[PDB]
Amino acid sequence: SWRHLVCYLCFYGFMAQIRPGESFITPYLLGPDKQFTREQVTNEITPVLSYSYLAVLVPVFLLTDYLRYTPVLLLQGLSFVSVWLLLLLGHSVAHMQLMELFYSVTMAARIAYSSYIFSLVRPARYQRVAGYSRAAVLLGVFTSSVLGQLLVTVGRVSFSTLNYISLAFLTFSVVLALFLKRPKSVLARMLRELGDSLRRPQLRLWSLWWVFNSAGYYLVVYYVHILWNEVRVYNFAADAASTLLGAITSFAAGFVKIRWARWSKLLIAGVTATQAGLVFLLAHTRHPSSIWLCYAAFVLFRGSYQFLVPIATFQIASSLSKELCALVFGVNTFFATIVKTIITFIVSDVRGLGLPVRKQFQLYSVYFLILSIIYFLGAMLDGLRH
Ligand SMILES: Cc1ncc(C[n+]2csc(CCOP(=O)(O)OP(=O)(O)O)c2C)c(N)n1
Repeated sequence: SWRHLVCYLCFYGFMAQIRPGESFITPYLLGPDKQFTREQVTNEITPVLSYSYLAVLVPVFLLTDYLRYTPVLLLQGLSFVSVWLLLLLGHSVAHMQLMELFYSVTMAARIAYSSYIFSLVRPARYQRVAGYSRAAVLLGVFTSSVLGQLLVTVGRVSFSTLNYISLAFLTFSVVLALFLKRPKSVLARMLRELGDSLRRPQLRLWSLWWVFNSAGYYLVVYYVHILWNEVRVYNFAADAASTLLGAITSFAAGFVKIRWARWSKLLIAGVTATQAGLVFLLAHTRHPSSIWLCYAAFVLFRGSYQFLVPIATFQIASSLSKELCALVFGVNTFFATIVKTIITFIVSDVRGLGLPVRKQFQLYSVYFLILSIIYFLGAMLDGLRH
């Protein structure tokens, strides 16, 4: 129980994120084995992920609290396995949409893991465990991407073989999830407790942070590969180093000692202001001998956000005097994606304000600046109301 509760939980998080084939799904689909064209992949596969993620996220946070966070973690493991089973056995676009549907389920089930670590350990160690699990999750993402590239670049093994390596690892993650300790109108009660909990000032500040800052962070991270492509060993190294830096900063967030009643709004504003300038750095820089600076801007931006996520998870869980840690996590992830979709519609899509990728980032930079000013203002009014 001593070693089991914390070390094994981080070990599961580290090994659940081991996916050599996750970053090479599209090239594997667009390959000699499966013989799929770009139009089928772009128009029939990727949109299914977007729609199914929203339709699966809504039930996932309602059920993970009641069914406890073990079956959903076990469901996440099984759902991931069926994704690669359909990848290695699929022949038509129908199989690919089903595996994209299963893939969307898996991304909806990561809120269960984040809340699971909070139900396992006493509230005293909420901050340290939050830093540990996020560090373990990001260390898994980093070592999955690096081992994924190494097997394909310095290694000569085919995509099908590389996907087999993921399948064996993913089965191991399923086995690991099978030994996780399960902690010991209904809809009206949880919604009523949702409103009562949101009345607290600490959770409300961080929940609003989750909705908006994560939407901006995901917008930057999602519209970053295209931005570099619009301008192949270097666009991964930034991704690999960004996840590594996020792991270190998330690990360091479980050891920071800050009085989370007076310097909470200021810390959010300081990080958001840093991200606002950093995103602007990624945008307004186009010199050929300046791409290294752009990657340097990206890694710290990823680290700055991933530094505050364990803090946000720790504060929300500590401010929730109920077993509703997952429901708030799901609601914030629900609204963050909705806000992310809304900004994409206005800033990127033609029916709204059509801009090229360069113009989008400066729009995202001012979006962060508005967010930073709001938190800076929010801290000042809280400060004058000492
Ligand atoms: C067809 C297809 N299915 C799945 C993927 C993988 N995928 C789609 S959305 C997504 C999440 C975006 O990752 P990111 O924002 O970098 O994650 P984080 O750093 O927050 O863990 C991933 C991994 C893909 N590229 N293509």
